[PDB]
Amino acid sequence: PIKQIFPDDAFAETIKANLKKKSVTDAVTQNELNSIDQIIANNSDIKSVQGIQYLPNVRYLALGGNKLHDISALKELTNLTYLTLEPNQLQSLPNGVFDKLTNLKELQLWANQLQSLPDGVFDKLTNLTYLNLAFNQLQSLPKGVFDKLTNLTELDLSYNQLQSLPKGVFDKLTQLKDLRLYQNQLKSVPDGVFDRLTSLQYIWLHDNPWDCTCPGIRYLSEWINKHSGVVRNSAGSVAPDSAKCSGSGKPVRSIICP
Amino acid sequence: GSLTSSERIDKQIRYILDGISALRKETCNKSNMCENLNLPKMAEKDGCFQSGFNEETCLVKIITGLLEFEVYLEYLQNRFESSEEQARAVQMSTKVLIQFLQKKAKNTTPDPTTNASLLTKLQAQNQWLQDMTTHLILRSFKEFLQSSLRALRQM
Repeated sequence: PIKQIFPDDAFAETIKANLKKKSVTDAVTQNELNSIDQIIANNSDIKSVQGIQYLPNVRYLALGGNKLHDISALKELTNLTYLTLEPNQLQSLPNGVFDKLTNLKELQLWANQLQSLPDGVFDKLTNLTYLNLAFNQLQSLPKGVFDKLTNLTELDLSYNQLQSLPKGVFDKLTQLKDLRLYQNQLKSVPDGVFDRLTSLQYIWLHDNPWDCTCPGIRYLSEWINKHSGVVRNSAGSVAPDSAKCSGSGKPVRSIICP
Repeated sequence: GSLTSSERIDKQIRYILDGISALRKETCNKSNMCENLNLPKMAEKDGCFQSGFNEETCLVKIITGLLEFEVYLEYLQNRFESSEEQARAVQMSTKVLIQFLQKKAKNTTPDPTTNASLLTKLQAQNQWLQDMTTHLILRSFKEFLQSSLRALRQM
């Protein structure tokens, strides 16, 4: 019966509802299990997804909530294409969680009590077109963190506490069109940081306390002037002036160095 | 994706709700107001409840109300001292939100001029009124989001 296969109480209700069953004590066929390809269970009371490994064809998964820590059983869903993972209280990603999930296109990972991303964590996800690591409370990114993600067209790093970016962080992302850095603590970026992004259509830089002392601000200031169309406001509209210096409130791109 | 986009909106609303809750705390810590304005409200006719559900008319209403809340959100700037970064974040994340809802849709804005003078009219009032306006914005923007959240979860 379902409750045997899926020992977590809330995860058993998710599956029961997913299959149109009458109780968590109902038996399930090999057909029913074989044919679930989408599970929707964000903001749930699930603590463990043990049993999920009996659901080989899940392509679409949304999973998350206050009580969740045990996601070890995700590792062998080699068909997972779209994954949204929100373990509110979780502190450590299990060693190599994403290593066998190479068909992943879209990954949203919102795990705010985690604070540090382990290096290598995204190295096997070469088919990612879209990565969202908003709402974590990241103070820094590890070096090389996005390097294998050659196929990314959308990357969202907003609502973090990023104080600086690693030199070269976006250097391998030549297909990137959309890059979100708003609502962090950027004082600056490294010289060259956007130079390789020749496909960039949209960037958002507003709601960072930028430091506008010369000569440091030079690169960013000139960058914003020379891609005045890419730079967008919160309403998605063109707004080169949305990037603003702390204290003073001047537009970053209004700063000209000797 | 569809599940990706929908998760991403769910998430954005929840972040705004947390914020509102912060401003709430800070405000009725002064007013004790937690128990005319014509603030956007969900009615059964809008298609957002489980009895009378309709994706298309619900979604139009969500987006129209949010766009009407904006001037009330502008009112909210600098009426908060310990929770001001949030006051600002709430204003700014509502914009992002409206932008996500527009990509989701198929087919009506407020006039800036009414809004410029409605805003000076609210800012002109006495301190008790000022706080009473705040508690009602917060309260009704909250109920509005919650209602929007439950319905989007079924679209």
